[PDB]
Amino acid sequence: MKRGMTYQPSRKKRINKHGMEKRLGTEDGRLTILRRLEKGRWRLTVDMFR
Amino acid sequence: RPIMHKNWDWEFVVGAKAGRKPAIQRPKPHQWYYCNPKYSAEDPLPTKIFPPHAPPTAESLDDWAKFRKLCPKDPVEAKKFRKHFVRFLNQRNYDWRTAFERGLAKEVAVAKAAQRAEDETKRQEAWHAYRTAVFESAL
Amino acid sequence: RPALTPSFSRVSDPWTGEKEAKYAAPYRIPEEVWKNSGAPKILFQDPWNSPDYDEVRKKHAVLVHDYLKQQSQPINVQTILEGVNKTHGLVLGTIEYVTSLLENMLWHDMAYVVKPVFSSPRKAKLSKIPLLYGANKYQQVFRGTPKEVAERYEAARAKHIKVAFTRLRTSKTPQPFRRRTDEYSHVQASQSALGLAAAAA
Amino acid sequence: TVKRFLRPGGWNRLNRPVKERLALIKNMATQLVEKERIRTTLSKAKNLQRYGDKLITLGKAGTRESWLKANDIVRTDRELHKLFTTLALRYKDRQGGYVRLIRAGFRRGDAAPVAIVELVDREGELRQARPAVTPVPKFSVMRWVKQQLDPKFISEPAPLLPPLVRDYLKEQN
Amino acid sequence: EGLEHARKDAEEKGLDPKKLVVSTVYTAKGKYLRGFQPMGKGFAGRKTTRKTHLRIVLRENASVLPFAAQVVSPSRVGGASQKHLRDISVRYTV
RNA sequence: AAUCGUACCGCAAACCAACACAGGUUAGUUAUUGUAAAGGCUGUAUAAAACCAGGAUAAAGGAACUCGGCAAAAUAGGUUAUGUUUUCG
Ligand SMILES: [K+]
Ligand SMILES: [Mg+2]
Ligand SMILES: [Mg+2]
Ligand SMILES: [Mg+2]
Ligand SMILES: [Mg+2]
Repeated sequence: MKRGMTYQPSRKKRINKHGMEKRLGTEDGRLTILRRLEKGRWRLTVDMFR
Repeated sequence: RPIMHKNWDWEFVVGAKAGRKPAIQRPKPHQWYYCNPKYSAEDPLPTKIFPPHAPPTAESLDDWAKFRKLCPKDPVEAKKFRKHFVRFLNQRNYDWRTAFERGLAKEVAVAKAAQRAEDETKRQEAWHAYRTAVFESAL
Repeated sequence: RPALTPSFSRVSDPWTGEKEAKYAAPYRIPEEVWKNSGAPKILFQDPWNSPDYDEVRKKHAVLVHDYLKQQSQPINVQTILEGVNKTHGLVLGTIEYVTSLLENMLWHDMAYVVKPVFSSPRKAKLSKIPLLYGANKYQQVFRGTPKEVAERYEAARAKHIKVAFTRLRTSKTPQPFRRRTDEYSHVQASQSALGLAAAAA
Repeated sequence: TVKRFLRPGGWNRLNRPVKERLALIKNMATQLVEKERIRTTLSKAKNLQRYGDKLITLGKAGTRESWLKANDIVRTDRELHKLFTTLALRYKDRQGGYVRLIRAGFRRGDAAPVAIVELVDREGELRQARPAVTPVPKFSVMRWVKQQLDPKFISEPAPLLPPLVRDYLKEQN
Repeated sequence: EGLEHARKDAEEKGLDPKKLVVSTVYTAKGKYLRGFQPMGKGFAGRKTTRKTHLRIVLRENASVLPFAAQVVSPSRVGGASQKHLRDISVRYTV
């Protein structure tokens, strides 16, 4: 069968799996945020907007 | 306040003329009123939403009053019952348009056929007069 | 307003099987005089159809249908042609035109034909005996004569009862259901007002 | 001249199936009668010239049978009325050659050849066509030859009503 | 267009247009617009639009080839055509 | 009675497939006896090579084809007196 369609977008799934509230809920996620602050990435999470 | 709006720009409705908001191409039921080129802020706002295709006999409809009497007492069945009632209301708007479009097509076809008959009659009458002249000229 | 053929023997009929024109010259002349003279033929005859081609055809069918309803037994096409012309005057010219009208009636079950019985297919094909036609007082939904219609209805009635109970036994609705579609809009309301005005006038 | 092919009738295929091929040629023939001059590609023009000549022949016939055939070709009532009344009288004496074709070079985009198709006797004609009936000198070998071979040669246009029809009407009235 | 532009240039300099000969012509590469087009199975190819410069030089009394083209008149349409006046009675004689 | 959604695409040239991709994509509704209302859409210029692909017709023979009736063709449908086998349906 044709492959290459492994991404099926879903807004609710994206926020629950990779959101800021999720990253701040565990020690390992908090360490991930610090690593991205140290490298100086402009956007920290897929969930961020102004 | 009236129940239904009566002053519509029918050139806009059929599609020959552009609306007051050209960016909207297919108005929703509640967007027809403000897309009308003849919109005026002095006219009172109707108490109900109807499209231009609705018949004047819809002013005596009271749909939510009947729905309350048929309301199931079980909330789980009530939610599904309400969902189908909203589906019924929305579909009724597009039954009117379909009847509107079919009804006008029949009237147009009748008028076009009538014009076709008249044109042929004039052409045949003109030729007959020409034919008569030929015989008269030859004596 | 029937028109005569150039031979002045019959009227031309409005259908694609008519190969004779209508004489329309202001003076009456024999065919032989002007046909071989070399003059343009359009000066003497009209080869085209009338502006009311479709309406005339519908009127002729009604005359044929009404006459059959007045008959009490099946008759031939020749009798139909003579009967209509005698009642109203010279309005039909050939039996082929009447046959074409009858075929339309047969298709929509406004009339029926009585066919003979033959021992072999080849005898039926080669037979030349004329056919007999009747008319239904009202449009039916089955083909054939009233005896055949009754037989067909009986078979249909049995099938309907068979299907309805089979559906009930297999947990289906005995009678199919649909939703009522609203077919009354602003256009229909204006048509009704127009109809009343015409009726009043 | 128009080339003859191996298919039924010897017509062009116009790069189309037979069903679409007939729908196209009927439409163009209707427009030729309406406007009397059209510019198109060489292949469509060659086919239209031969098809157009045969459509005029039906109009000259002026019979019920001819009208039935033409009623399946022409698309508009006004164009069909003109064919039997106006064009029929125009080409009474002309024996063939009612349409002419002149080439006009190549197009711009696809560089296809083009041509102009027109009727051969009217106001606005590109050229002046020869008379429908050729005059014959009174003291020429041509006159003697035609007498020996075809005593019924036509030298001048004939009236709409010949003397025999006129005489009959006079006697009747 | 280049030929016409060059001749206009020659006249401004004071040369006789009736003695001009095409003595030099060549092309030169311009700036290209690069692009890509997809292919089957995830491969890719090039999609380039090319451009070129043209240079023409005209000189007087330069060595020239002897080629010459025959010229004929086009189709005569209008009142200038008189094919309809032909007398066809002569061809019946001997 | 506040607050958020309301444009446009949505079997698709605008979403998932690097593409204007012959692929993938949920629910609700509509005309039509042998047909089919509304609505929607639209192809550089020709032709009388070999060869290739998808169709049509074919004298006499009728599996002689081939690893193999592969492919193609074929009255294909319904009701039967009687007989056979059954775990008796
Ligand atoms: K012909
Ligand atoms: Mg919208
Ligand atoms: Mg890919
Ligand atoms: Mg064979
Ligand atoms: Mg073998």
